[PDB]
Amino acid sequence: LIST
Amino acid sequence: PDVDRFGRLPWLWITVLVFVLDQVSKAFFQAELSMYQQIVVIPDLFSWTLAYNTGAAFSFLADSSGWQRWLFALIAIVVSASLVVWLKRLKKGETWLAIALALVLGGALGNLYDRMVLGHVVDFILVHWQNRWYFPAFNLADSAITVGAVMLALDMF
Ligand SMILES: CCCCCCCC/C=C\CCCCCCCC(=O)OC[C@H](O)CO
Ligand SMILES: CCCCCCCC/C=C\CCCCCCCC(=O)OC[C@H](O)CO
Ligand SMILES: CCCCCCCC/C=C\CCCCCCCC(=O)OC[C@H](O)CO
Ligand SMILES: CCCCCCCC/C=C\CCCCCCCC(=O)OC[C@H](O)CO
Ligand SMILES: CCCCCCCC/C=C\CCCCCCCC(=O)OC[C@H](O)CO
Ligand SMILES: CCCCCCCC/C=C\CCCCCCCC(=O)OC[C@H](O)CO
Repeated sequence: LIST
Repeated sequence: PDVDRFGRLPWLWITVLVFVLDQVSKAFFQAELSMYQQIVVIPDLFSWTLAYNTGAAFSFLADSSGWQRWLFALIAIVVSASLVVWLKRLKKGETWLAIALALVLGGALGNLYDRMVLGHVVDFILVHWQNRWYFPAFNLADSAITVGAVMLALDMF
């Protein structure tokens, strides 16, 4: 889910 | 009233609100900045920036690059679905969980849209301490996810  | 016919579904307006603010945010800094350019807000501590996250943090898992776009999109899609049903199964007066779920969903869809439409996720928030250490650039979607995730984590008391 997050950017990274 | 109408509040009773749609159940817990109208909490998704928080998800939409998160998604939109996330996309307006990114659009702005895509327009105002070039890659890795940074607008200083607090010289030692905080700056705006522009970075494209193709996910190099998980590059150690493969001799190929470019798969994060699809694998992470896939995970977003899967997690989003399960998150929606679990929002639906909630009761009124479980307001903490509804918000936390909606926040994570908004962030999930925000970055999902990026990985699908763009080849990457747009990052503009650069927090740091001088030149000693730099925190990985993030966005509002991440913030919604993180705040949402923490709200869930503090639910187990
Ligand atoms: C009722 C709903 C209320 C809405 C409440 C909104 C919460 C916003 C308040 C503080 C934001 C703090 C955000 C913390 C930022 C975390 C940084 C992060 O998650 O980084 C992601 C990752 O490292 C990058 O790839
Ligand atoms: C460029 C960004 C585009 C983002 C714009 C997306 C707009 C989608 C609006 C409606 C479709 C699905 C709505 C999903 C949430 C509906 C919540 C619900 O079911 O509530 C019904 C009732 O109105 C409760 O008051
Ligand atoms: C990226 C920053 C985004 C953070 C911005 C703040 C996020 C939401 C804050 C207030 C919610 C606004 C009200 C939205 C409607 C929720 C109430 C609702 O519809 O729930 C009733 C439901 O029928 C159950 O019984
Ligand atoms: C969390 C919900 C809060 C609201 C969600 C949307 C806000 C997004 C955050 C920052 C974008 C707008 C902040 C404006 C700061 C950038 C403007 C700027 O400094 O650029 C000027 C120009 O580049 C000359 O240098
Ligand atoms: C807790 C939830 C937070 C919600 C998030 C919304 C608040 C907006 C964030 C910072 C506002 C400060 C604005 C500073 C940005 C303008 C940069 C500036 O100072 O001007 C740039 C100039 O061109 C060269 O210095
Ligand atoms: C709150 C509003 C809800 C937000 C909903 C989340 C956004 C939906 C995710 C993708 C939509 C676009 C579908 C893209 C179809 C996949 C094929 C593709 O992207 O291919 C592009 C190109 O051909 C390869 O370089």
